[PDB]
Amino acid sequence: VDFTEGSVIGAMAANDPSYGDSLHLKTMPGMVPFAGSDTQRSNAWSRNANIYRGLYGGGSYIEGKTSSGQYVDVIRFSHWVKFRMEESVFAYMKRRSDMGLSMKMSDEDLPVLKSVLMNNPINIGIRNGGILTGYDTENKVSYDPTIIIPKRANIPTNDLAARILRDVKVELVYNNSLHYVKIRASVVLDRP
Amino acid sequence: YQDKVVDVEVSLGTQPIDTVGFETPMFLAMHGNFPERIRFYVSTAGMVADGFAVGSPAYQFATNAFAGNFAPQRVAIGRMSIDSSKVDFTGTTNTEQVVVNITLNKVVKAVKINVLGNTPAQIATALADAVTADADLTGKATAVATGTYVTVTAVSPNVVSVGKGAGVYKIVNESSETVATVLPSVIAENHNWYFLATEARSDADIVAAAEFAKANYKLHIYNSTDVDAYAPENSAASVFDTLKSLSYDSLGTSDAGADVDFTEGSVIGAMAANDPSYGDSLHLKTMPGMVPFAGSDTQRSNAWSRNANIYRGLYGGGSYIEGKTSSGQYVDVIRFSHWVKFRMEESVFAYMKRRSDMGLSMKMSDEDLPVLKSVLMNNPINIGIRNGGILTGYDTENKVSYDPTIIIPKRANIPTNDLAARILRDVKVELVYNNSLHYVKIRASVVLDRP
Amino acid sequence: YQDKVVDVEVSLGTQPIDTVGFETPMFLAMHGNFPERIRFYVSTAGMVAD
Amino acid sequence: AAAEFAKANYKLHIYNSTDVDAYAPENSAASVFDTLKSLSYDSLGTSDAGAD
Amino acid sequence: SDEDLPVLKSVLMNNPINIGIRNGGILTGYDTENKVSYDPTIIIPKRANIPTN
Amino acid sequence: SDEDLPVLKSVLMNNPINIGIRNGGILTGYDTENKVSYDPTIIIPKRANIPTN
Repeated sequence: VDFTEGSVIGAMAANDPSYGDSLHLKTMPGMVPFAGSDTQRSNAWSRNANIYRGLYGGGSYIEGKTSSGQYVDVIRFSHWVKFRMEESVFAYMKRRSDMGLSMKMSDEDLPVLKSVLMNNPINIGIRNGGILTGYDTENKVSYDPTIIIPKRANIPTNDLAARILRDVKVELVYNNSLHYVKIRASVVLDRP
Repeated sequence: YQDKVVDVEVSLGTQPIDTVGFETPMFLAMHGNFPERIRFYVSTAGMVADGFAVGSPAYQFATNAFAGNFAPQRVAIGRMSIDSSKVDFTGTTNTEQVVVNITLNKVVKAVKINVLGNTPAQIATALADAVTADADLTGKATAVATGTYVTVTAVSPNVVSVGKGAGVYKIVNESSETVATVLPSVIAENHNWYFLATEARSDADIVAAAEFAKANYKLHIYNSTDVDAYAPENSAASVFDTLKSLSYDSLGTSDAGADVDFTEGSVIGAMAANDPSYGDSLHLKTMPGMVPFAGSDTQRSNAWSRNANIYRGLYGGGSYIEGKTSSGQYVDVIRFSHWVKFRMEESVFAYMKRRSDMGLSMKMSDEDLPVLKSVLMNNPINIGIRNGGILTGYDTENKVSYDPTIIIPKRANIPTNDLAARILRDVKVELVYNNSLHYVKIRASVVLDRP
Repeated sequence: YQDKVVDVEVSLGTQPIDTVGFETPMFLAMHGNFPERIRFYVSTAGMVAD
Repeated sequence: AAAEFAKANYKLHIYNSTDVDAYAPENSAASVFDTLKSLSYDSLGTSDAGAD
Repeated sequence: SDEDLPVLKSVLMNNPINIGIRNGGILTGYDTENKVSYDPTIIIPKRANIPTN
Repeated sequence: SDEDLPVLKSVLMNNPINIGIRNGGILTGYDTENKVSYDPTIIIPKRANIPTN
């Protein structure tokens, strides 16, 4: 009747993927709160059919799940990172090549790619909170992004002849937003 | 491509949120004055407008509730279908003008009977004759005398309300419904009340009310004239014993006028306007409208054994004794627990929603989870501490700490599947309630010298 | 599946417990003044009433 | 329609109504006010007798 | 706001309380020997202490 | 609570004890030579010392 599809888009369209902001509780002007019993709300959730439910008077979305089960924001972030690594690397190569001085496959020049990737996608994600970072002192786990680039001596000779580098690897830790909370309280009269 | 030289986003994180209020009581009366199931009133003058007869059960409850020191801002009245009103003189003795107030279609009249020594049957017959001989009641109401009581019925669609005047007697109303079958509709229509009181006086009506009140986070209050309330220690026959055996949480008291004045309102009027954050017990608060308990020492112990609270006179004045539910715990503890539960839930949800309305949603990282600590420390816990409800401080001598403690896990400790589902579980909190003082004992001594 | 955005449990560890008291004596007299088997008094004026 | 247009184009909508249902019991959910609240639109409304 | 809530103190200090004090209805003054204070006191919270809701 | 129980000390010090001292019924003062104290003493336990029941 109203094609509320627009309402769903209107809540996340202008929010850049770098934030990783889920659709959990964002209000959706134009949509009517779901009316149904408890059983229906579980039946719909079982099929990943998202539901707009009213809470504390107001109307709030419930969750963003695709048909495959993964949250929408993860998919959006993956597309964003893929495209803006591709574009960044290609643009850097072209801009160097337009001044002579082309990129050269030597130990003294390959590490430059690390700065380029650390700039643009990864740093933008970190500053906006999309990508987790930091080191835990107690559990001794590291969350910082890591980039691996081989040295010239490790590249097979035929790859040097064809001028093709393959084995670049990267790792990221996405920052999951919070959806549900459970609390345990207690009341006591004294303490040993 | 872009279409604006300058673009500005604006997001408002000021969304209000619905909240629960622990003030407004309810009284579930029998009548047909209004069609809906609940009505709210701010004074008895409003009730008299709708056609409630002066001295009627609802009017008595409202007056007692409003007369208190901490009277609630406004009270709510239920509705059950009325069938007939029963006026009982059984076991009573009268010597002066007996007066009964009858209100019909917003018309007020007072029936007067001149009692000489007349037996109850004579008074009942005279009242029936007087009612039947009234010009404005023929064809609208009917009264039939029998035994020691007179039954009054309204000819539909007329509305009749009966209330007390001078004299010794009681009003009993029948109904084609029952509290158990009526309560769900009332709560369905409007859920803005916390104290539940009922006009139905007999046993099962109280048991069902207590069960429903416990199920839906409401506090049940009732009074009873059962002489068995203070029977010997082995009676195990009054309503109080049955409620205690079931471990239900209801507040009960033994009073003589509970079937005449419905003093339930008086009990509510002493704590209704006092916020739960104070944890102020009902021990010594005076209760206008209640008559001090009259009985021997044995009866005062028998009643206390069953958790049937007693209103006792002391040093001339009248003071309540203690607030104990049927389960043995003090009422203020229950009220405080409900308050803290609801205003932690609301606070956390409101914070999450307000953050989520500006993007920047809450994220499960070590640099953002501790924020929950500030939110909980604000609102419930700090409000409790400032008002004295929650104990705080550190003892230097015994080296015990009384401050509230909050525990929140780090990201590395959360299981991976919980991260995938985005669900945090193991938050824990501890509080030390501040017990008020009920009894004191002192040892004095007189000496002539000291080594 | 879960049905609440926030859920809170509250438990009360303030349950009182019955206790014995080593004060009140008993005197087992012979009479028929009252029907029950025991009566408590706080003064002789109460006894004279019965 | 006026409320939707006002929200779309950064205008503030103001209206009055004599609907007796505006203050019906808590479960009426039949007046214009209920419909507007359900849609989360931003309009200012008031109940008055002379609005018509 | 913290810069405007304290105004309520002046309003209450005027009208009821001051009228009572001047007419003798309300006690006031400080005792030097026993060090007890009889003056009226008014408490108003700051903005930071009010719960967000 | 530890911050409110000591109030009982002021109440008892007022009314009976102080009235007795002022009227001479109750002895008071400290002897410098024999080092004996005659002042009334009041003892009140702290919360931590009260049994839980």
